Amino acid sequence: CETSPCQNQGKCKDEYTCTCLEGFEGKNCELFTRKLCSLDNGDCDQFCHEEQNSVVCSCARGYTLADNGKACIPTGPYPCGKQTLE
Amino acid sequence: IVGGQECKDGECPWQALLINEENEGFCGGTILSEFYILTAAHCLYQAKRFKVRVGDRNTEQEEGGEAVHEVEVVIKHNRFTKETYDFDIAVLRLKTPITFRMNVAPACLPERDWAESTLMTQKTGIVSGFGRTHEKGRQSTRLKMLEVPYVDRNSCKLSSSFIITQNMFCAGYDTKQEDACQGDSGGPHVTRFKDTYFVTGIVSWGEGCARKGKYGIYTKVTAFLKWIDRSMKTRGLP
Ligand SMILES: Cc1cc2cc(/N=C(/NC(=O)c3cccnc3)N[C@H]3CCCCN(CC(=O)N4CCCC4)C3=O)ccc2o1
Ligand SMILES: [Ca+2]
Ligand code: NA
Repeated sequence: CETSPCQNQGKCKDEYTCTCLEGFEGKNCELFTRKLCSLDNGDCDQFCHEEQNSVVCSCARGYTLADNGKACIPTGPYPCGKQTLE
Repeated sequence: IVGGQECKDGECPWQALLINEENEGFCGGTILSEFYILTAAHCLYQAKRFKVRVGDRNTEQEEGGEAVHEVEVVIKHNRFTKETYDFDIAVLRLKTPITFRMNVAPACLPERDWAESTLMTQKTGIVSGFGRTHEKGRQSTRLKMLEVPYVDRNSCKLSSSFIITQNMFCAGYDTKQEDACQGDSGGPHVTRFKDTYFVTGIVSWGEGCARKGKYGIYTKVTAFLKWIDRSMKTRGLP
């Protein structure tokens, strides 16, 4: 940890370990978790849009937006756009 | 569909088939909900009377779970232009609701801006139907699907003997022998995103089927998402 291998003020242990501040990930906290729609769809399951420079996710017909604000929860066995399993 | 593969059990559950007074399929449609089917406006002029079949994978064999629905209301886009097929879009409201089951489920309608940035930028979408399996051949009695690459708008316009309006897009192959074909008109073009299928086109027209230097032309669903929403928010007779 002598060189401060952990970026963005993450905390270095010890062959070493990074415990990142919120908002950062990667092994060395070098990757932003906040992102816009252009990258990994904003981490949204379905629809992504930007409000106030911030990502907001939403869901299509037959889904509800999960409390985590990203996942889409089906409202029944036949939600839209899924091939039928049974 | 020329080339591609037969849809497997559950694989293309949003497919609908418009059947004429003789009970012959003549156009496809896409299931949007329990009551609404999306199709091409030009199809409406190609049978005097028609009904909508869902859940069919093999047309020469009743097989339970197939169902035929009457049409209560036809909603053609008023700006459908017969000479150019501009605005080639219609919605059908059914007399009685579809009950979703194996092989019968709706495709998702996407939000417009998202669809433009995240579906229309993908490499490919999937087209399906019961149309001819060869330009000079006959309608499939089996539902087929085909992966078709999106073709950029400039290339599309340059390929075409006919105007490509902003309400249309090209998908398919320059010379590979794979395409949609007569009888597929009105059916689904969908684009996958993270395991979910969203409506991105309606099979519209083509110069022959899978001809070298020609692409399939699809109604561009993004241009009509608002129109589809209005047509659907309607919800039954007053
Ligand atoms: C994605 C996709 C590919 C594809 C190919 C299709 N195929 C045909 N035609 C034949 O293949 C054929 C072949 C030989 C003789 N007659 C007909 N469509 C023909 C059917 C006959 C009418 C001509 N016309 C309309 C037409 O041109 N307009 C020019 C601008 C406005 C409309 C077709 O659209 C049909 C649907 C398809 O959707
Ligand atoms: Ca059948
Ligand atoms: Na071609």
